[PDB]
Amino acid sequence: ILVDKVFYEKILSVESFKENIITQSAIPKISNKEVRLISSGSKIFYAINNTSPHSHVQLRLNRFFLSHIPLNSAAKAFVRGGSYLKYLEPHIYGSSYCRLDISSFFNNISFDDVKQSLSPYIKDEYLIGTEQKLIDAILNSVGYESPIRKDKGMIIPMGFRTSPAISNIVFRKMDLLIQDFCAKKGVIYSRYADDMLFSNPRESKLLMSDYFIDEISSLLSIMGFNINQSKYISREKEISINGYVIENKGGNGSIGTIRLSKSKLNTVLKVTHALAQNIPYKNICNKYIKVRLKEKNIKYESKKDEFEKKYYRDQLINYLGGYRSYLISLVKFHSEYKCVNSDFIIQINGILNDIQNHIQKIKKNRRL
Amino acid sequence: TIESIRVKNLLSFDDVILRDFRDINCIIGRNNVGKSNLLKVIRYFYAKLENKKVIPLDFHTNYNAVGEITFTFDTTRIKKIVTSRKNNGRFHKHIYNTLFKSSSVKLNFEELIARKNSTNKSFFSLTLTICKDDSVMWSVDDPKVRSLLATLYPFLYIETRHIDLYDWNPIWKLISNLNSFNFDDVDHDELVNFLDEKISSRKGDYKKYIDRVVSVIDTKPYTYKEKVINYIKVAIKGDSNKFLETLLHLLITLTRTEFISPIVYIDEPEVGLHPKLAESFVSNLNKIYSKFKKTSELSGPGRYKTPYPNIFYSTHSPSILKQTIKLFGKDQQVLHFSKKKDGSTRVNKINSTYSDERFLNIFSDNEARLFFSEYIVFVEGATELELFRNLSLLNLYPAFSLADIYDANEVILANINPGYSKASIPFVIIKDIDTLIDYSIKTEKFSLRPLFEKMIKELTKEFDYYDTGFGRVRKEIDLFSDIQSSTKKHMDSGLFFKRFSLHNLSSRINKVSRKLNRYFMTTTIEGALINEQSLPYFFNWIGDVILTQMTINNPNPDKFIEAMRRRYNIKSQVVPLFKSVFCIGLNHPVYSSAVDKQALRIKLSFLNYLKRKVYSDFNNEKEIVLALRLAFGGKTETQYTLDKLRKDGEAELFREKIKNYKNNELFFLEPQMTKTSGWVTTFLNYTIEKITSEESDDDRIRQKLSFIFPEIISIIEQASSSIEAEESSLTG
Amino acid sequence: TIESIRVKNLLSFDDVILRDFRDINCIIGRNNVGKSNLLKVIRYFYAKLENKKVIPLDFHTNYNAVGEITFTFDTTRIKKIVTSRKNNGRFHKHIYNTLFKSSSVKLNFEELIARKNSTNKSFFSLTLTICKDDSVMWSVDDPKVRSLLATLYPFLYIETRHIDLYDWNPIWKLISNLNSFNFDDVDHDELVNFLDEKISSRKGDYKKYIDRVVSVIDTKPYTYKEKVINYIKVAIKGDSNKFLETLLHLLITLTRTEFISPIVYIDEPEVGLHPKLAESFVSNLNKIYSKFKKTSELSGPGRYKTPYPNIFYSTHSPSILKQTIKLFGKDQQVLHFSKKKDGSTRVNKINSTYSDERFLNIFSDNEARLFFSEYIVFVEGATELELFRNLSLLNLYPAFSLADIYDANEVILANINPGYSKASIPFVIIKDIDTLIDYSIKTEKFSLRPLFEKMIKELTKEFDYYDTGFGRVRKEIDLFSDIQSSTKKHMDSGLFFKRFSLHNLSSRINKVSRKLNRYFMTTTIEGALINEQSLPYFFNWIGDVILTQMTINNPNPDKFIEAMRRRYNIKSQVVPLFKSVFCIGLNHPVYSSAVDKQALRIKLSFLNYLKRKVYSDFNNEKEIVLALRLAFGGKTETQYTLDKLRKDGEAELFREKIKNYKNNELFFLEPQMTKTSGWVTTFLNYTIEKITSEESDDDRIRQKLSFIFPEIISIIEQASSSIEAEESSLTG
DNA sequence: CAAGACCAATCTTTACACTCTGTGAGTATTAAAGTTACCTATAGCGCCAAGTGCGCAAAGGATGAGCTAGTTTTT
Repeated sequence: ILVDKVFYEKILSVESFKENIITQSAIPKISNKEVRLISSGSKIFYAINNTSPHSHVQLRLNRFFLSHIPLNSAAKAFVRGGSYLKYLEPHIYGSSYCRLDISSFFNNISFDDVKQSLSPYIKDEYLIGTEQKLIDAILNSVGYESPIRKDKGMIIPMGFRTSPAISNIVFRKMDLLIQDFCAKKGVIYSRYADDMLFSNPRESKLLMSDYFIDEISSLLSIMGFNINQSKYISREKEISINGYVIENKGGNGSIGTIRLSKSKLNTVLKVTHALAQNIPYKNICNKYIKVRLKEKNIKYESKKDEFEKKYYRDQLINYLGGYRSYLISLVKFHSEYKCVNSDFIIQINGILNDIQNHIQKIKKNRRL
Repeated sequence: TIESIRVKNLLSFDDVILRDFRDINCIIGRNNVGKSNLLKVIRYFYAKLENKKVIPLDFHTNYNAVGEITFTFDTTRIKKIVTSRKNNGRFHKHIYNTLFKSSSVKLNFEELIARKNSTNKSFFSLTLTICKDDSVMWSVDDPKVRSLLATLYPFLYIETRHIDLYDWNPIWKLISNLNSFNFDDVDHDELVNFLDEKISSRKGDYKKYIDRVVSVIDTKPYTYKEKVINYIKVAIKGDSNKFLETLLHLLITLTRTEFISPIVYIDEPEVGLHPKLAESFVSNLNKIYSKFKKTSELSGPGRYKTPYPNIFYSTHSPSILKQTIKLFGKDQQVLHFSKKKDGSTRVNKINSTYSDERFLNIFSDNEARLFFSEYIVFVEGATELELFRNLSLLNLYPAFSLADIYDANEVILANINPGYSKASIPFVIIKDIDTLIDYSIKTEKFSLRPLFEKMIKELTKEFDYYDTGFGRVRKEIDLFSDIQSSTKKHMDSGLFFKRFSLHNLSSRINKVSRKLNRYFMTTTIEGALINEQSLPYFFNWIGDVILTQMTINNPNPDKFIEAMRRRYNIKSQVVPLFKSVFCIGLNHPVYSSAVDKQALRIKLSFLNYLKRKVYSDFNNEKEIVLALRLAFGGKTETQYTLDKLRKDGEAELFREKIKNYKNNELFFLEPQMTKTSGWVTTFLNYTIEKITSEESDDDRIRQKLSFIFPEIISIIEQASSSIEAEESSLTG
Repeated sequence: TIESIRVKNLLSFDDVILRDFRDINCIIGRNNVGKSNLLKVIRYFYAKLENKKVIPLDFHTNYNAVGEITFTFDTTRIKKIVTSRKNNGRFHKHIYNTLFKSSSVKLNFEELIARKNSTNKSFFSLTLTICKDDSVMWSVDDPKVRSLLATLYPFLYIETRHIDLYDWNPIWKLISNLNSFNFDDVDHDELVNFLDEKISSRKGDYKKYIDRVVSVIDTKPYTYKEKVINYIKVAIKGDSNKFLETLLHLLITLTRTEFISPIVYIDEPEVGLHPKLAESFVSNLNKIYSKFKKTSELSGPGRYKTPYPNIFYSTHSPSILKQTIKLFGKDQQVLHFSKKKDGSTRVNKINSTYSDERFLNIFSDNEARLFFSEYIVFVEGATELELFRNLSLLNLYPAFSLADIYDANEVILANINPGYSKASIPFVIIKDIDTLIDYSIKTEKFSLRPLFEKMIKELTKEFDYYDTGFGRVRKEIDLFSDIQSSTKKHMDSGLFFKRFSLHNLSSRINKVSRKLNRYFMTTTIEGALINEQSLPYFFNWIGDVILTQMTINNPNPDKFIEAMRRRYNIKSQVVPLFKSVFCIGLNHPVYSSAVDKQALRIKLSFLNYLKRKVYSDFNNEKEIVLALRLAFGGKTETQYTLDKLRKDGEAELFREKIKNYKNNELFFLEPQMTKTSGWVTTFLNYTIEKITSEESDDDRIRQKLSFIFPEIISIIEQASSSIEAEESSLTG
């Protein structure tokens, strides 16, 4: 695609910035008054006001501009049709497994690289007189000046909406270089967000050597990215990644298996046991699911109250339905790729039957 | 043996996977490029297995750096054969050195027992990677494994269009590969001595001749394959469709006492063949297949339990597909390729197994033709076929001519199951509102048929979380349950509706059921054919029928006309004169000028009389339309037909008036009153001719057709819009 | 514009004449050798027209000494053009001196005027004779005539199986020979000067470059055709199915302003094509054909009255034939080749023009498939299709599988008209005896249907002389006419016949109507399926249905069975227990050993009860067969069904007993009791499997099937004998 | 800490300037026709003005109603 001057007027800015073209005034940047500082742990999330000119521009950019630029197949995140299961599937054919993590992936993206990457897809011209360019006007809606580090310029906040697409587009040459490096070594490589998974099917100690991590660091140093040494994992014949266990011993042409550990399914089993033990819903939605109805918003517009038994019940039903959908997704992945252990299939079938029976019992009790 | 083929980023494939291979796998579609690319991928993989230097394949996109081809072999029979204590040959022990030894020495004593449960399957995976710099890499770095896999699972490709009938190399290769004899034990000297003793006037004469020939023909020595070919030729007695049949029969027969399972690909087996010839070819293949089957009571010598080889064939003929579906049944599958929105080959499975035996027995060419379509319109009655297949109507809409219209029943729809093949073959099911709601005259309440209940149950999905655009639809579902009683009032003695128009209910039902690919017409097809805006055209068509079809029964027209005018009254007794003078005949002779004028005057008088009678006996332009619609076997408003009213015993006056009109002036239309008579085609042709005579431009005629016929034109426009939206995918 | 082609004693022809050519002539058949021979004959004739040295063709038999090829050209338009006083040119006068000069100077002043200048069609006949000594002779000894005929009626041949897309020689040949421009007026020097002026930095550089190039590349000068091709190529802006489409479109377009009428032959237009592609090809050809038509009101610029060229098709695809029949209509014909008894090619015309618009619009692939058949069986109902298309039944008779069965009504049969192509496609029409004779209960007399009267009239032959053996037919016709009253007596209250048996009359009418390719069955299909000899097999099938399909509705079988045994009596209340315990289900669960034993005991008790009631209520064992074949929508003896008897108000006791049996005990069989349900296929498969298990030899099982089912086996045997009689002729 | 390995495509080709019409020794030297491009864009829910909006989220009758929202990963 090639966005021109007319495209920004009839597609990208239909009613939010239409008054800044006839007036011949430059499009302003995002001020500090239009963003929040939501914090969770040692992370900062930059939110944006819903009633802002830039939010609709971001929506239009995501739907019409940042959805046609080609990507690399090694990226399994923030794309149409990607999933974590597709991120773990290709490595069932390997015997050695290695994992790497990128440190501060969204904070180390230089805005110059973003400007250069989107340059071929936007023509070189002037939007508002001989004062502002189209590329700069578009970039003013996808960047924010961090007040925490005044020395730094304009960065890509984590909490915006166009950030994942920009991260995928910018981190494309690195994916190509890493894939080319791994192809010559016979190593399967996949990437999800900023986590890289490497699999070796042959019997070798390449993934357990410092040479591999040194080469990956050298490749990443072109864009200034770094990998933290606190999340370096390298194992053989089995690996656990956030409860997903991939196992393959293999001597020649062997196919591994993917399952989920019991620690991954501990919470749902506890919820099922509590529900079958006639535990009241008050101590189930607050102890296991961790969903609470705060007194600051307990029907702020209604003094009738006496609706807790419905709110908690429907929240529990939503939780069980979501977990059932997750298990159904796993079953569909097994059906389409056939890389799940049979005993785990039996276990998840039993769990699904139990969950469905509990949902039916909850509905019947609510009716009665 | 091969159970999975996966291609990533090669030619026209982004990520394609093929599994579940039957014995008679069949491939159909409109994107021949995809089939050619699949054949190229398979041939490239098998050429690289044999260590041959070939050009690497191209990439789909240059934003990647690798191209993967993955093959999975079901090494179950070989594992059982080799790991048996009764087998101690060199070949078995060699096989248990590169296939089942590396993966077994790493196990322990608790899983080896679990791997011998007589119900598990052993798989071997081989992956080929092509790099950006035209480099080839393998997951297994051992040429011995590749050679063994190639010699255990050979691949045979047959081209039927450009075939040389004078070359028998595939036959000789198949014979040489499928042998159980060691030809090296034959002594050349002993055979030469035997031949020399057989033909000799003196001892030692053929040997001298052979030696003299060899002394000057000195070339490279025979290879083993050449020797076995010569022995087979000296042992046998003799050297397009026949070649392929011989290949298939020989492959089936020879692969009965050996553990080698080849894979054969056949391209266009029906090139230059009569349809009966193709049917006979498939039938002969099926008979050969069934002759060597040992299942249940069928036993004895000559019957085996050895698995059959997999056969792939691509065809463009419905006859071969029909024969394969009817004969093989459970042992076949149908693959459909198509494309994508951006452009990329797909692979889908089309349902071809039918539980009903009647459907398989009455399987014909229309069912097979349904496979080779890009848009299917399912209808129930035979009038929809007559309306949607009109040649004149389809001339103005060159987008609906690409669809196929099929008469389908409920059981036929269940057997076909179009839902399984939805992304490959889009379809629409057109029904009537009668199948959902039933109305009664005595008790003024609606009732829901079981089909409506089934649709409601399917729409009502439980075990779900909350969605913004999900509750409202459910509310409508609840409203449908509220139509369980839905007391309403009917005027004109159960003939019309005072309120509660069915148009809004039908629109809501259509909006709900658009997700299930269904459309419910407000009325019958003939209801859309004749309406308030088409009555002048119907009257003009009736007048044209009177003017043209009616002829004088007597050979002399002038004398007969004069006698009947002097016998019967021209005004009061016009009906008996018309009955006794004009008759329907295929031939329309031309009479004299005076006779033609008299006939025209009589016809005009009859037309005026009938027009006045129909305008006076019936009130407003709403009862004549209903009378005509009910006359041609139909129903209106109350969903009651003319025959159903008589059974229910209602509207005596209306039925008596209709019966009087049928046994009176409108007596020449009685043959056309019956269903499936042919009045739809004639009316459509006359209307099209009239409109194209009145209006010149090709857009004004379509606009006037839309004005006259809103419903059928709306259906055609919707189907055309869907086809155009999905045209870029289902097009070669 | 050729009218007649005659071949005598050449290749595989004895005396073959082809005439009445249309624009869209289509050639189909099984004998491809005949088509190849016809193509070779045409090519040989046109090569000898242009004075080319080719090998003479072979003789069919050596007991003759000559082989003749005769061609007739319709030289009517050219005569009108030349003989006009308005045209004064060299070519017109030369054509007159070559063609119409000799034949016109031998006529007086009376035949020329008012006898050959009004509507006459002029013909030119050319004969080529091949002698025994490979000598070639012409009927006209003038090379100029042959050259003019060749240049006025060119012949083009297209082969699509082996076609090179990189060669455009036919396109340039068509373009060069269909232009009205003289290219000799374009001087080389002025064009070179123009090109030099257009592109030059110094004057004369391009001319000097061209001269230097020519001085080195000096070869033979351009011919006229090469010059015109180069001019066309420099004028235009650019250069399997697409090539054929372009050729046809150019041929149609360029001939609208010329008096040259080419003849085109195309072989296999559908090779390697999707059915939709072939349909689109035919549709585009028809649209381009109709674009340039100026008939009646259709006038204006761009529309002409020039005749279109002749096109011949050689196809094996029903789709192309269907499209050609539907679109072109009266401007097409279908040819069938076949063979003879001793071996010789024939040519016949198959009817393809229909006067019914509904039939043309509803035309589908089955009608086209009827063309590609060697034996057609026409039936009325849908049960005949289910009976004659059974796979197991056809497995034992590998001679009826070569015939195709079609459902046709009287109007469909009239439109198809199978009698026209009787010698090419043998056919048999199977009907029931009810279509000829109608019986009544209130009035004790038979009646004859109009079809019987039409058959009698056709059989009756006035204007004839005496012939031995023809008086028997007249006597039979007189007896059929006089049997109009045929007073008889019916016993069992209008249910049976005293002594008629409906068998002698059926045999006599079959013998009479065998000459018209008709067969009247004594009873209906269901009557032949279940007869007095098939009661044990029908009872066994019912018992198997009870054993298999009936399952426990309750999820827990043991508790439900125990409760119903302790609640309902096992002997007196067996029917309510069976109704409330066992239900028909697609899935059959497996129960415990005790539960299975209890279910088997209950089923055996139910079977014993039903058989005892059946044998007690009815005694003669024939009323059992009557009730069985009447409950399955059938009529017997008196030709009466349930509805007909109820309307007639006869046999109240029998109807009440049947209703009690249906609504009391056989409630589970009811769904498999309506027409077109599927019981025929299941019963046939079960019977065939049982007999196969009992008897191993094919002869034994065939004999047992003949004994059990006499009528259908007799029909199959007669059809097989008819096919075997004509197998040699209708097989390539 | 610092490091060689820094994507694909950006529309596609094709081609001497001169004064001399056969020859050219810059301190840092592509570009103009032809020929296709192509995106492409529209209502929680209902209502009346029929999409460009307005109102409401209690019926209803123009601002009491009343009211929540799934799992996992990245992070």
